[PDB]
Amino acid sequence: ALFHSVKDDIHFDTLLEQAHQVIEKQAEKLWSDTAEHDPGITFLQGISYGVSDLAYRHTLPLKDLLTPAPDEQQQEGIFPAEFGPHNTLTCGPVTADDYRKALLDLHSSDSLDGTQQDEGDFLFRSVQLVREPEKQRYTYWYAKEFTLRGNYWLYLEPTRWTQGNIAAATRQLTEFLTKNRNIGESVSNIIWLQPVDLPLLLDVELDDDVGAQDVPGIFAAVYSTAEQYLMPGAQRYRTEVLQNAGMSNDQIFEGPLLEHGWIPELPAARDYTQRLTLNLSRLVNSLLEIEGIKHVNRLRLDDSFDKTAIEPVKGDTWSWSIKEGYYPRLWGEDPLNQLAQQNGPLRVIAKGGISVSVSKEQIQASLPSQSLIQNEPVILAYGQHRDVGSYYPVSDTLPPCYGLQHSLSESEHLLPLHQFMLPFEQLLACGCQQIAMLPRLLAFQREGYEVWGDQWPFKSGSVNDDAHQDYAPALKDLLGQIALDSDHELDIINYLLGYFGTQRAPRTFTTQLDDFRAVQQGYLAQQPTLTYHRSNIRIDQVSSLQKRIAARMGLGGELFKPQPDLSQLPFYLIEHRALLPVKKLFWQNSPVWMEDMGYRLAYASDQSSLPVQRRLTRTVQTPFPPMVVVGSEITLLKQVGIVNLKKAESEKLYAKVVSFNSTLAFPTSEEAWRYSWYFSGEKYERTDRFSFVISVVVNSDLIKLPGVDPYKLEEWVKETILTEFPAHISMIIHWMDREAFLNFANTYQRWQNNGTPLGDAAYSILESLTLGKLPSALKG
Amino acid sequence: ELNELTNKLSNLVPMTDFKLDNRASLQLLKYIEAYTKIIPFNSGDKYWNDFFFMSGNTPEKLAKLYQKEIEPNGELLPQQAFLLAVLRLLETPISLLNVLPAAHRELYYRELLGLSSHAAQPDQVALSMELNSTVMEQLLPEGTLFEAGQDEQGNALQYALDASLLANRGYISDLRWLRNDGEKQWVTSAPWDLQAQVSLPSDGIRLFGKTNSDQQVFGGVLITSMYHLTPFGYSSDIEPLEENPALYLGFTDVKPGQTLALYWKLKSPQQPTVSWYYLDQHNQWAELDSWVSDGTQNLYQDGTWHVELPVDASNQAEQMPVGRYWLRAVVEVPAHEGALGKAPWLYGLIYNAMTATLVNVDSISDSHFLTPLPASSIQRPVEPIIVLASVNQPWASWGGRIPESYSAFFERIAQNLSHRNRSLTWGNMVTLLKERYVSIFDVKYPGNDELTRVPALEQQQLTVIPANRYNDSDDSLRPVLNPARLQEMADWLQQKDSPWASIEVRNPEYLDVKIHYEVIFKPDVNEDFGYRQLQQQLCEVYMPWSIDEQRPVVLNNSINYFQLLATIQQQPLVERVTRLTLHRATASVEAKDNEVLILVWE
Amino acid sequence: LALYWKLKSPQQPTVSWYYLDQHNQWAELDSWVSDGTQNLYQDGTWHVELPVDASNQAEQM
Repeated sequence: ALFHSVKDDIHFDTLLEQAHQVIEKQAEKLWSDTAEHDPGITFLQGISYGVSDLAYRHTLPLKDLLTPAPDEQQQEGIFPAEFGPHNTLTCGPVTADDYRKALLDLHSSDSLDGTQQDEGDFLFRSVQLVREPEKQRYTYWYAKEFTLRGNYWLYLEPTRWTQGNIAAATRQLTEFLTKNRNIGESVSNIIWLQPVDLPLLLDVELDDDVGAQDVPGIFAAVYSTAEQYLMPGAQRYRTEVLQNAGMSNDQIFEGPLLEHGWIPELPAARDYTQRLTLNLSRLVNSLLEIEGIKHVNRLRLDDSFDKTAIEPVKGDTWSWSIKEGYYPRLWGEDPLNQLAQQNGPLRVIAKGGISVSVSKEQIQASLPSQSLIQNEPVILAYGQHRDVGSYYPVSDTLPPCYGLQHSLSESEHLLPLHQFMLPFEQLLACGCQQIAMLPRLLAFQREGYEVWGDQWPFKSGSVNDDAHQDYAPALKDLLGQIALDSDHELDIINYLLGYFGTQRAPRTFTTQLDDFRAVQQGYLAQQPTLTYHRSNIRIDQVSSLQKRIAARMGLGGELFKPQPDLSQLPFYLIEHRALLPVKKLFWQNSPVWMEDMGYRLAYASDQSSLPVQRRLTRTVQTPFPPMVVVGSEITLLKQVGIVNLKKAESEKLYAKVVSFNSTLAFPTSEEAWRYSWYFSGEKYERTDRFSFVISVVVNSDLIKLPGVDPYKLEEWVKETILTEFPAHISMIIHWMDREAFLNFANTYQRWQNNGTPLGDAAYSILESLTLGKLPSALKG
Repeated sequence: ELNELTNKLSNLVPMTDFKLDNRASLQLLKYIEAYTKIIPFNSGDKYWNDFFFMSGNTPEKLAKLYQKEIEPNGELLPQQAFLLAVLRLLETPISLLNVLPAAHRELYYRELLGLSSHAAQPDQVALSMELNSTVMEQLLPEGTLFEAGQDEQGNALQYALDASLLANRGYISDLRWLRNDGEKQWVTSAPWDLQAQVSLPSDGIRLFGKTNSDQQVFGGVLITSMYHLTPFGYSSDIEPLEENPALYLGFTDVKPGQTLALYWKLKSPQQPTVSWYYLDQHNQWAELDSWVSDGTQNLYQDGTWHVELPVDASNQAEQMPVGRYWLRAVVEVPAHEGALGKAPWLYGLIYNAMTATLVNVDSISDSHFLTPLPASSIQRPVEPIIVLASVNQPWASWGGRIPESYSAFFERIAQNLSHRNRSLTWGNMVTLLKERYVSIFDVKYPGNDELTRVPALEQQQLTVIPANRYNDSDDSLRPVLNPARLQEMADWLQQKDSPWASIEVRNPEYLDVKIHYEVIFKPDVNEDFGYRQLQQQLCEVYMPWSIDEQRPVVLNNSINYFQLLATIQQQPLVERVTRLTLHRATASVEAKDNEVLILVWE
Repeated sequence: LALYWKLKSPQQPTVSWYYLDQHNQWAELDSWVSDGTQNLYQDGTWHVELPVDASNQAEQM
């Protein structure tokens, strides 16, 4: 509704009074007749109506300006469906609390196969994820004791449905944990729980004025409030129910994306590290609540707790403590097994003593039946597309005695007039393009150099085109100066990124400004899915913080393409935690893994050069300290054992190192690659490297540019991406030449196409770092 | 740019800084010059750009006439004044086009994303309410209104009490303590005495401090082995003297049926767990803690607490003055070194007091919420209660915030879409501490070299540096929090972070970098006045947290040698410096990690 | 404290200013003085913040 406030202002009568005041101040002496007759005002009245036409198109409602023409649409409306509140407000599952929000969601109809899509509760009534016990935390030798930091266990309390089919819930959760696997953590051990039937004698006394037909309503009610207290069940309900409530839209979409319901309150599940007390003194008012119930007479158990030694805690009759692994199942196969049979697990007393009962199926009709609800993505639908793009010439609206719609060059005064209207036509034709460019100018999925506009104002059949047909090829080409104004497009991406709190990248010197910009463009389009998955190293897709690192540096790459194509990348993010395995009678025999560290002898570097190098090797470890104390030249013959303790810190790749400890002396110069490397043990720097350490392999051709000072550049490179990394997550980088990068670039993609196996593709990557690998099985 | 429309247009839409068209009027005429030089003026080598810019008129001059940098002369060529009249018309489609990206953003947040803006926050105020001498008791309910004056361009400001106190005649006559500084000698301070008419002095007294009004207890300089002489009078039987500083309050003109309600104004470094005792007729102190319902969190923060004065509490008693009722308060101060481990600061204490919150928050204009309301302002209620003598506020109007402007509402939602209320990265830990906590001046990350050496360091240590508004340790240049609320910032951020991330916040140790500079001044100034004045602005820029009421400005750990030397040169009284002599405890000194530089001048 | 001196001085005397203390020793005040009277040459205003630890009770005065 911008039109009703500006309506007095975008008007012919008020724009003309603006235009006369420019003439009356500046040309009052040379142009003193401004009456309605002269050709000067009629040209102005043609233009000031065209501006009033042009300014009217701005006051259309914003839903109709921003919708594109129906021939070209991205699928859902004005903002793309990735930019809805379901993906822009929700963040990833990182906490143990929203791990619980995500694991509680999983449901039998979400399974891709089986059980005819109608049966099933949610897969888990409660879960508890916690860090694993400290005594067994993937401790490993091969040297001395090294414990893995950062892998947890989860305890699964399954429901009544999934204890019928354990194997169906196992394949669905193992699919889910890879999609939600975080940056340095993984599941090691999954714990399933075992039921204990908790018999629960409770003697209900009923009210005086209940109906006889309301008693199946009672049995369903006393069951339901008994379940939700003993069994902590998460409550889910629709979004629009929360919109009826007082809490805002920021509070609804807080956790991870939940396809089924929203869980704003958690059931506060107790930990499964220790045994768990169940206090039932709170139960009685939850039981006193219902209409026909006036009081309860008993609350006890009939010796069905001794099978797992449930002990009543110190003095109170109501509490019981179930032993380590189990969870309560209070009435297994509930109505037909217990409640209907008139054995009395629950004795209803009505009108003194009449003590009526019910069958199984009668209370299920009065039972509240839940509804399975699915939450569709939120979008803004399109408005009506309005034809703001079409331009009608100002030379049409002039009186026909000026001859602009006359036959061409019949009189000689036609052509100098028809070139005078041309500059004031192209200024108005730029205004009609830029309103039609507004779905293109403000889309989040930008793809173009092209800004304000260069289209010719006249249609090709028109008489106005025929006048300037001699220089229409020259005028269109200077209209292609708009590509020179493409720096302005980088100032809108800085504005559009500012919706999500981040500025654009600074412009560098090694841009390749064509390839720099598409990295800056794809950063905007995929921006909500980048912050939603800040730590999602999914086994096939490109890492979603590898994108977010490269954009903040700004350096070019095809990693913002719609498909990743992991052969050719700028850099690669590998995790050492991904390289560690956990796992006809005695033929398996897993003897050792990761044999010992080592390199291969081509040339030595101690002082940090530009690569801080040797091909098919690494100078990757950062020692100042003691010597490399072995060599393995000729093991095809005798003279074994005598391997030499070499010099402490020497850098030898060329003859500028002309200076020469040494014993058992060596042969050592330039000829035999058959020597190997080692480290002396008296440095004593054996550290834990595999816990939380991401390694980023970088090209050294960025340092190859002159004037670099690689140390001074490295102070800037870790300056920006410091914010991009997590605080616990740790980064060492190793940069090599073009050829050793391309040998890595092949081995990473075959590693990722297989799905991260622990085979020969991973051990080659383990050789490419310092950490050393067992390559002895594939010797040649 | 068209001031007739753009006043009406800027008031409706937020109109942010970014424009879709930065096309200036000088920039437009160069575009129309390259256009017209293609169009051929017929049968001639000269083109149409010679027509539109004819006689001594360049597009830089025509932009000067249009923007009125030159006064408009009466004679301009008519095809040029036709051209300048067109650019006056084309300001109207351009100005409606620049206003649209401000409306595209607001459509995105409110219509699709559903986000709302924060309303105004009412502020509450400490209010002490004394009675007349004519009645003893007077009751006033929840929702009675006090006021002072009126807001500008709007309604009057009303304040309403949240809880219905009943007032009684009486006051805090006496406040005295015993503190145990040394073995076998204890001192007896009397800061507040109404019977000698001496007041609570100097706006705040360090509890258990060196008042110099103390007298040593000569009955207890040697412990008793007189009628059993103890402090403040004779005791009936043996009473212990434990190693705990304790303060005694002297109440007057209160009957044992009545209740007492205090508002304490406190800045305490660490909270002392307190227990409260009252006099009896047997001269034995009894426990009062069942009757106390305190909101001051055992004298941690400022807060109101009301106590019904217990039955059989006696005006006449031994071992204490006989005229006044007495309450005892045992302070368990936690053991810690420095001025951090000392007692609360006690800005003041008022009797018969209860807080009062703002009534109607929507009617009041934004000018009132900018500042706290001034002290001693509300002096009367709205409805005239005749038996009331006076109300007063000694301190005034903490809390309460502005209704959100469209500039600050956009910055708030730009933060929620960046980190999404999970502290996963280093940057997200820096802002998420800074928005919630007002005590934080800044947080600085742990450096560049630290994150790259990393032989599996799980523990990360954010170094927070607070403002001078909220610091517990008595050092202006070195502000420290108490470790209990410092640990509570980690416990807030542990939920947002990964469970494997063991994150805790600390105060950084302060390195002192000294400078010894010589500097020649103006010809007509004394240098000692010139040294001292130059030192204050040098203390301000490189320690911005030290000067009170400063916005948090982001500042690096590094101080540059030359940017220091230039900052000395921009003072108005300096002329020339000779040398600096940077002296870390001559080049630029860069701060090592977990360390913050403080300059020292001797 | 802020004084306005009304002066007709023949020649300007270079003045130094001292204040009392609790130790009964005079200390220098000239760092605190910002005078526009040009060391009592002309009429002019000068304002002095009275220095800290200046004592009402003192000997010799």
